[PDB]
Amino acid sequence: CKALQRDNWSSSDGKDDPIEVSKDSIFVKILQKLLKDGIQLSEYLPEVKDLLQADQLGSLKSNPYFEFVLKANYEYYVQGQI
Amino acid sequence: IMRKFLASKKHEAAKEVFVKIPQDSIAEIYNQCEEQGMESPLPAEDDNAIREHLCIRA
Amino acid sequence: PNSESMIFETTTKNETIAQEDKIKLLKAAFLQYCRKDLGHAQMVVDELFSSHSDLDSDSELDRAVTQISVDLMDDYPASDPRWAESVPEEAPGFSNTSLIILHQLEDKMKAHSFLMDFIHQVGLFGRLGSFPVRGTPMATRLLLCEHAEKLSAAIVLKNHHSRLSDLVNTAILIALNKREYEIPSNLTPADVFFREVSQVDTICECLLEHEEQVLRDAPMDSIEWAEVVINVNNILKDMLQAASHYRQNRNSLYRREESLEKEPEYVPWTATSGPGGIRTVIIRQHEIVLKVAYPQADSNLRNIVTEQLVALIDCFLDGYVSQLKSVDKSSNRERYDNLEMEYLQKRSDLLSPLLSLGQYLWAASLAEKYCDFDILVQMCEQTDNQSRLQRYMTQFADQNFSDFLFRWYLEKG
Amino acid sequence: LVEVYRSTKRLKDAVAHCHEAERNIALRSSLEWNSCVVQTLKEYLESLQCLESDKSDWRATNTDLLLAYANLMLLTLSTRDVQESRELLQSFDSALQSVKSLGGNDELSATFLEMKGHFYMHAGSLLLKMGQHSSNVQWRALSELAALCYLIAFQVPRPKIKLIKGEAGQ
Repeated sequence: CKALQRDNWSSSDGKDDPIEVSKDSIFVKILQKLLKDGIQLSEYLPEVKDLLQADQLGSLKSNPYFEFVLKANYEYYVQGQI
Repeated sequence: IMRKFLASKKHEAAKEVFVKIPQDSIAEIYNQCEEQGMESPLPAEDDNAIREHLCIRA
Repeated sequence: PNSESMIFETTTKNETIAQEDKIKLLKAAFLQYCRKDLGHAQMVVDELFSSHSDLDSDSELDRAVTQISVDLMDDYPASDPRWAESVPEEAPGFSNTSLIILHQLEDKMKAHSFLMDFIHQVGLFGRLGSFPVRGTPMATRLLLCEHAEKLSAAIVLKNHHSRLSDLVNTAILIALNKREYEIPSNLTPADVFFREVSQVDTICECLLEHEEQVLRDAPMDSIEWAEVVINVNNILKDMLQAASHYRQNRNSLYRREESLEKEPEYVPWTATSGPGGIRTVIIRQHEIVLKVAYPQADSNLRNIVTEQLVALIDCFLDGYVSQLKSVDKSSNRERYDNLEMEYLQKRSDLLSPLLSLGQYLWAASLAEKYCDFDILVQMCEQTDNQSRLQRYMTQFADQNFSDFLFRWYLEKG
Repeated sequence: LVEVYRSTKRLKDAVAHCHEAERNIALRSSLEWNSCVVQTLKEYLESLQCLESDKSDWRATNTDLLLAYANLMLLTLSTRDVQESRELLQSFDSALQSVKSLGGNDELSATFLEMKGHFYMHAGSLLLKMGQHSSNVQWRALSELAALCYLIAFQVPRPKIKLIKGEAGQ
C-alpha cells in the first residue's frame, strides 16, 4: 500500500498505455525484482480484492484509474508466470 | 613497471614511472574512443588499466 | 428439504423461453465459452435452438447472434466510473477493462474474434442465414464481418484522433448532433462516440460537412484549408483501407465453404449508396477536391491529394467489384447489366479527371486494376507511349483490348 | 582451376582462391572471370546449411556476390548486348531480394545499402543503353525511368566508415 502511495496513479494525456506507463512505478519495479529473484507472484502476493479493502490506500481507494491500472498490472505480471 | 617497483619497496622509482605518464593520458584514451577505430565504451584492457593507474596514484 | 429439492427456477425455466430469454441465455453460453467450459456452453445452445425445431428457429438465431455482436461493438467500459451515472441497471455488457479508448477498441476486437470462434466451435456458423441490414436482406456471416471492419476502422479513427484532435472532436459533435443525444458531462464527445462502433461510419458524412464549412468560412490565402483537406482525406483513406484490408485478410473466417442456395446482394457499409452513403461521401469529396483544392494547390500538394483521391476512388470501385460478385448474371441479369452500367459510368466519371489533369501514373494504376480501356488507350496516345500500349495489347488479351483499341483508332484517333 | 575445383566440389577452396585472385586487377577487368566468380559464389551458397559457422560464410559470400554482380554489370553494360544486360540485372535483382531480409548493422547490411545504389545506377544505365539501339522507342519514357534510377542512385547514403590507423588499404 505505501509503495502504491509513492507511485503517481493520476491519469495521463489520453494517448498512452497503462502497462507501458506503469513500468516506472516502484510497485511494478518490486514485482520485476521478485520475478528476477525467482519468487512465485501467484503465491507471494495478497489478493487484488483485499489489497483494495485495506484502508491505508486512503485517497487511492476512490480512484478508478488506480482500480484498473492495479488490476491490469496484477493480471499482466501474474498471468506472465503460468 | 610500477607493480614491480612498489613490490620491490622502490616507492620513489614507482613515482618516477608515474611522472613518465603524462597527466592528460586518462582523457586522451577517451578522445581516441569517440572518433571511432574503437567503440563508445573504452577497450576492456584499458578501462581496467586506467582503474589500476588510479589505484597506483592513490 | 432445501438443497437438491428446492425448485431452481427464479427467471422461469425451459418450457416457455421468450426472445429476451434467448439472448440473455446465449450471452450466458458465450460467457461460459469465455470460461472455456465448452461442455455447458454447448448444452445451453443445443437447448435454446434444439436441432428438431421449426424453420423460424433460425430467424431467432441470426437475430440473437447479430444482437450479441452489436452489444459487443457498442459495449460499455465498466472499469471507468465516468460511466457509473450512464449505464442501465440490467445491462448484460462485456466489461471492457482497459482505461483508454484505443485499448477498449482493441479489446472489443479481441472479444469479437472469440465470438467468431464460439460461432465456429459450437457449430453455429453452419446455420447462419440473412439478417435484414440497411432495408435489404444481407448474409449474416458478412454482417459479422462488417462489424469487425467497423472495429478495424474505429481503431484507425482513434489513432488519427490522437493526432488531429479538434478536427475529429468537431466531426464527432456533428455526428452526435445527428443522433440528437445529450452528452453526459462526466464524459467527452469522444467517449460517447467510441461507445457506438455500430455507427462509426456516420463521421464520414460530418467530416465533409466540416470540410465544406471551412471551404465556405476561411480565406484561400491560408494554409489551414490545405491541412484540413489533407487530414480529412487521410481519415477517410486509412479507415476505408482498414475496412477492405480486414475483409481481404479474414476472407476465410466469414465464408460458407459449401451452399445449395442463393445468398442476397451483399452491400457492405463501404459501398453504401444513399444521402450519407460512403459512395456519396467519396463523390462529394471528388467534387470538393477537383473544384476547390486542385485549382488552388501547388505542385507538391497536388501530388499528396492525388494519391489520397486514388485511395478513395479505389474503395468506391472495390465496392462495385464486390456487388457485381453477389448479383448473378444467370438469374438476376435485370439487376446485373444495370448495376454494371452504373459501375461503367462512374468508373469514367471518377477517373477522367486524373487523365485530364495529366496524372498519367495515377489514372493508369487505377485503370489497369479496373479494366478501363478508353482511359488506358487515351493515356497512351496523350504520352505517345506505344510500348506501354503494346504492353496492354499483351496484358489484357483474354479481355479483347486489341479489338477495342482498333475501334479507338478507326473512330476519332 | 575453378572448373577443376567445382567439378571436384571443392567449393570453399574455389571461393578462397577467388578471395586471393580478386586482388589481381588484371582478373577483375575480365567479364569471363567476373562471370566465373559470380557463378562460383552461388554454387558455394547452394552448399551452405543451418549451422553457426555458415551464418558467417554466407555473409562473406553474399557481400562478395553483390560486389561481383556490380562489377560484372559494369562490364556487361560496357561490352555486351541489351538482353545480355537484362538477364544479368534480373539475376542481381534476385540476389538482392534474399539479402533484403537482413535488416541490421553488419558490413553485409552496409554492402546491401550501397548495392541498392549500384543496382539503380545500372538499371538507369540499361534504360539509356536500350535507347542507344531501340530505333522505334520514345526517348522521354526511357530517360524519365533512367532519371528516377539516378535519383535513387544519388540519394542512397554514402557509407559512414570508421577510419582506423593500421589499415593502408583503400
